[PDB]
Amino acid sequence: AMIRKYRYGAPFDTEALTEKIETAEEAFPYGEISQKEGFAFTYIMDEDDIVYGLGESNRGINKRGYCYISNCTDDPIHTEDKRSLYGAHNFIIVSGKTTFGLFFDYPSKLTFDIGYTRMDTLKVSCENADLDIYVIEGENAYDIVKQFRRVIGRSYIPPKFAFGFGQSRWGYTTKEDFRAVAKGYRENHIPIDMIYMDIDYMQDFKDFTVNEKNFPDFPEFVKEMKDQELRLIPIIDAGVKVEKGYEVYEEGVKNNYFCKREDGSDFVAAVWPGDTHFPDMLNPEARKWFGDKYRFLIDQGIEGFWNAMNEPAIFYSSEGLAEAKEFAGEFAKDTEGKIHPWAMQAKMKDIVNSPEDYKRFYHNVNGKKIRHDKVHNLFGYNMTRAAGEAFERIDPEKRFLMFSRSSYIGMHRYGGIWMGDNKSWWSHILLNLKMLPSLNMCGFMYTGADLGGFGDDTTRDLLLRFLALGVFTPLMRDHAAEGTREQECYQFENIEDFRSVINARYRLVPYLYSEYMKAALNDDMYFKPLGFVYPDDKMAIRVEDQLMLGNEIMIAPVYEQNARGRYVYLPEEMKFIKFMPDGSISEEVLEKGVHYVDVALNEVPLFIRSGKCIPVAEAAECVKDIDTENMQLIGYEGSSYTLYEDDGIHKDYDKKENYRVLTK
Amino acid sequence: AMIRKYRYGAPFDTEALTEKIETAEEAFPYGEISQKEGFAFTYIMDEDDIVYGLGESNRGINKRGYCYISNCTDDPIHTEDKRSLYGAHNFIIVSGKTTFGLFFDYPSKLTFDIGYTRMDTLKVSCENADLDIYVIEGENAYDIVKQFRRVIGRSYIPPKFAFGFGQSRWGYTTKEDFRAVAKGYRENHIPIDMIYMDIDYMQDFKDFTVNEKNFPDFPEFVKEMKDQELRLIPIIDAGVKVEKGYEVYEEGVKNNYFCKREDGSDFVAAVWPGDTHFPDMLNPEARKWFGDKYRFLIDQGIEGFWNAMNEPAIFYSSEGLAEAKEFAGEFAKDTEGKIHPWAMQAKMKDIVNSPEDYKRFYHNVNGKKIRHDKVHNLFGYNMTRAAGEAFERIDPEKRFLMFSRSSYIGMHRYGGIWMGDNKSWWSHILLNLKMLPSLNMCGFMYTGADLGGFGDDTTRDLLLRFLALGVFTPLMRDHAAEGTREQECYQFENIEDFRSVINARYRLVPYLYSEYMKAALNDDMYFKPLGFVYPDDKMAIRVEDQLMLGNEIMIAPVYEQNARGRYVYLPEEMKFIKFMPDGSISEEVLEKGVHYVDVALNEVPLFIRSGKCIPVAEAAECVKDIDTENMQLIGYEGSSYTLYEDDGIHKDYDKKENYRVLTK
Ligand SMILES: OC[C@H]1O[C@H](OC[C@H]2O[C@@H](O)[C@H](O)[C@@H](O)[C@@H]2O)[C@H](O)[C@@H](O)[C@@H]1O
Ligand SMILES: OC[C@H]1O[C@@H](O)[C@H](O)[C@@H](O)[C@@H]1O
Repeated sequence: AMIRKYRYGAPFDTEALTEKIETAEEAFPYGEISQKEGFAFTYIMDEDDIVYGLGESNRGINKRGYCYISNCTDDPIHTEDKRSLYGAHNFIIVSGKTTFGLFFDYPSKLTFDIGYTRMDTLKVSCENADLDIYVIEGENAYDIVKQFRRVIGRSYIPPKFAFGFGQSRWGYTTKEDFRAVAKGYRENHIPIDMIYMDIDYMQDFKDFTVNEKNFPDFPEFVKEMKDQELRLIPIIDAGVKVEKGYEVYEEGVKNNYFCKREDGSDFVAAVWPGDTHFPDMLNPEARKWFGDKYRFLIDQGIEGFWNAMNEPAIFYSSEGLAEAKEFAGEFAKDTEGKIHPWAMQAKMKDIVNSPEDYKRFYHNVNGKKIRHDKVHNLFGYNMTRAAGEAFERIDPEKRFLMFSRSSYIGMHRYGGIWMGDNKSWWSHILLNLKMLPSLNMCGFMYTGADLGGFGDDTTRDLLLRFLALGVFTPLMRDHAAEGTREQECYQFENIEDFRSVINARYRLVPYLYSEYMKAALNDDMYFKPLGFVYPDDKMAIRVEDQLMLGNEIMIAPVYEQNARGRYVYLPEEMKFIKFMPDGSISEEVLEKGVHYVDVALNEVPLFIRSGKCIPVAEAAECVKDIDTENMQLIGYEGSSYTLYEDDGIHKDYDKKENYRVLTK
Repeated sequence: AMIRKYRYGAPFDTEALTEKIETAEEAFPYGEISQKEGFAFTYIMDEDDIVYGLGESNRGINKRGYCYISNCTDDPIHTEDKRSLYGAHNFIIVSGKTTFGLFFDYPSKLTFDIGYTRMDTLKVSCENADLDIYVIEGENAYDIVKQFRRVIGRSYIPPKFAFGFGQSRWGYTTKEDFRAVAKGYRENHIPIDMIYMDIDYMQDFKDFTVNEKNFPDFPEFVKEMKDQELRLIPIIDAGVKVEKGYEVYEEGVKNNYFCKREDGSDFVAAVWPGDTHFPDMLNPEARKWFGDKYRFLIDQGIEGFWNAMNEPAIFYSSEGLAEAKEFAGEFAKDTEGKIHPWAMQAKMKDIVNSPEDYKRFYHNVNGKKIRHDKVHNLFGYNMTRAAGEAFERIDPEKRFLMFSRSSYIGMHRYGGIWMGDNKSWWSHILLNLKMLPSLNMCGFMYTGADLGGFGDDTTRDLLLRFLALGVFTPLMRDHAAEGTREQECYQFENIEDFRSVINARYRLVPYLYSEYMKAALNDDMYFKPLGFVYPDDKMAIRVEDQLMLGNEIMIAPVYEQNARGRYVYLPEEMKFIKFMPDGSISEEVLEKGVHYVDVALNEVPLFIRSGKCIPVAEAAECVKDIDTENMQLIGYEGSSYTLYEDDGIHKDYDKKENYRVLTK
């Protein structure tokens, strides 16, 4: 009654929903459907409508006034013009006088023209009319989001250590590199739980190998780190290296587990190893084979992983390379100025992540071949699903850390996502903030961005402000590209400021983890737009640089360089709280309305809502050492908080022993 | 006395200053000077210091927290990481407990590490200790800037028609193209005074020609437009096409007016026309010759010009093309994967605006040969100088519209600048805003940005917001790149809103013109940071998204997509004014403090200071038709305003009849 499914043509089964909804019979209940030019849904919005959703996509929380195309794309330059990033999250809510949610279950290129062409017109369109459209009804947008969260299945739940702080760099290669990271944090008493291992840890970029010269006793080294409460989190990519003798490659060939050209040859895509093949993520037996290979790492002590390049990213194909070389030969011989350097330049760019390559290979789904572009947005999803389903077979009682770059709705059951290759730009703090609630609407709660900025060179103050937002995001990882200025906390003067900010994270871990688990187990949102909590406050509904967290707090990060504070709007009385660098917590009651608040570079702010409180632990240097027996309670007198707490390792969620009421 | 000059080595004479300052012989008064590896000035800032200046450079009004390299560079992607744009404006003010200004008079690559390396450290460095450093003392930053304005000479002053609205696009080619722009504005009663003619109006991109097929009788087409109060503003580029029979080329070759390679041959750089030569802008005889060629256009009724590619931009040189072809040949025949596509791609990138090419040509300076890289930052400056000096020769009493892309301090006397190739990004509204006061500090008052965003695709709301900031910038011009979504005001629905917004411009022209003229004639600022007007207010000094204009008003544009208002800080009581879509003017007294103000898309807001007022004309569709006889005064009863007005055409600036005192 509250969700209806409208079927068009013969849709590929994405497995996004875990609940079966019957196909509806009536006319489509909103706007107009046309099949003249492929498929197009057209809706005239009211002037005051706000459009929420789209998970990981560009720009802001209110999606009105631009174009967004669902088409998982490896693009490391997240500027305002960009229409497609890594995630295809096809859920939107029109919120206004007439309110409703739509989920377009369609696995290929889907274009949301949300007031781009004409301010009052929403147009969603695709090439083929083979899809299911879920219409979700409800009193308000938050109600609709919650009904959607129910039908898509419970969100991935990480192990508790994954609520600590993590440090990654594309470049850590040797034991010395990793030991220097360990020392730089530990000797400076800066809290940390995780060090990420990027591609250089493998033998020549081969999946499910480790470099034999650098790590001849990898299990010893994993334990060396683990004994210090540092969990190594290695990367796995989609491309399996073409190499004679390499068992992952031999088996994929012999057993037909790779994506193939139409003629049945194994399709070649160059990535880090050079020539690779792509496991056929849409073939259940190839999925199981690939997933089971994680055993190689789990058996050495590894308790978490991350996946990149799973769009799948393609540096070039063999076809593209040959074309590019042919064109280069012509340009080289050109003595008549007919081939301009810009055309040579365009061809070199065109061979990367080419739409032509995405039509050159196929998925074998139970004997039936489907051209990749027709199901492009399912690849990363199904790669992460291969890993999650494997973890269940390998150790069903245990939570593993898992997150991915590319994703589609349904993947949120098996892994988190990080926001991909961002930049050391102040505008990317705000971008990180704004994606959060949208990711929550689509079931992806375990999420975060590369703190300090992945690409380009950070500054001390930019990294501090990034970190102060990261305090609140379930994934809190400082990560960086090769060639960039080093951005570990210990690379800067006055390291005490970094200690202070990260201490605030650890002091809030019990609260944050508790809210995560409550949200996940109840199909609810960890971050929410203000309008979800204050539906009747016309000013609240349009705030976009603050977020509600749980039912107790609101966050409002500073994202302007040189700012000593920022403006906020409080839709009710709250206590303005800051974690101070001397270890103390300042508190000030602020009334409903507009305020300017002072927030220094080494201070972490939040607001506790009227009639609420939160527990705050003493600072500890790893998750395991956090003392949750004797936590102080901050907020309003006479209020109470329900703390969710478990062993953070296993899957025993239902128990009454997991909850205790704390009373201020 | 409050300015001293410190000379190192044998500086090249840039002519930035018009006032002579004696060489100081005492100790350098601030920080430390090193000559150990080229030149470095190093200063330890107090934690509260603000650093102003740097004219057109990246990021914010307070320059602390990043690295700025003065190195005029053709880069059309103005993202936060960029260290060099088009402008080389070597003037900064340290403002705090200790306050002083520095102008670094040096014509080559100059690095300002302003808290990038260490937050507390300002370091300014260059490869050769051959420069003058001017140290300016004063009570505060505003006083230091006025002293600098005096010594660099009076800023360029435009004709009054240049305070209308202007429209341009890379693509307008034929007479019908221009007629349709004219028709699109005039038939919808949208005020306009100027249409810009980009490179397609030339015959095959040849400077100082006109496409004689499309314009058989150009003077009559100029008149056709002028009778409608529409003045065509044609572009001229740095590169003169290599073509036998083309007079400009033949004259430059014959008389050795082009920049030469080391062997004496005329240096070849490819730009729009394919092969070109650059006029030797540092050679006085070459400057006079090139500047004299503007006669070709003036004689046909043209009253204004713009200059681009004056860095000078180089798509490739003959040397660089040959290197890239040789590389391409190697790539093409590579079978063993030794030459990666990304290397090929990097070579093609490397040949554009190449540091190597800037070392391949020379200027003939009064007989002395100087390698171009040594004086790189003077080229665009001298090209605009050439136009300006020729105008004074052609008609000394007439003001011409003139602005350029690249510049160096000194150029501000001969023309304005526009802010180059920006983007249809919301963040570029704020970038347009922030650059303004900094440009004023450096003498560049006639400035503005491409309204709506030059590159990428705009949206209706973004254009309206850019325009509402355009209302206040001396250059108010909607301009777009080829291939972009069309962004003339008539391309959008509900064009009344576009009328309303531009109407506000024309209603304020008498005031804005008045303030520009008073400022220009007195070596003062048109736009000021709040800290210049309210130096004792610790809140005001840190505001960057509001500016003071003149002595009467404050501006505070909306720059967030979907926003229906914004936060503002008023350092004193002001009247919050809005030009309303129906032609009325709303008025609200707001006290000193933090406020949220509602500004709809089709409303243009401003604030009138306590005890001040401004004259407001009735709306008119061109500058010539504005009725200034009995303008309405808006603001505080009992205040007065001094109105400057002249004929707008000539240079009769020192008349007492020019000033009229208006009392509310
Ligand atoms: O494993 C290294 C790196 O991979 C991913 O980012 C890789 C990219 O590098 C670029 O320079 C390229 O321009 C992008 O298009 C790439 O995908 C991953 O996102 C990152 O976290 C890893 O460190
Ligand atoms: O203004 C012309 C501009 O066009 C853009 O397409 C180029 O990439 C810039 O480098 C160039 O100067």
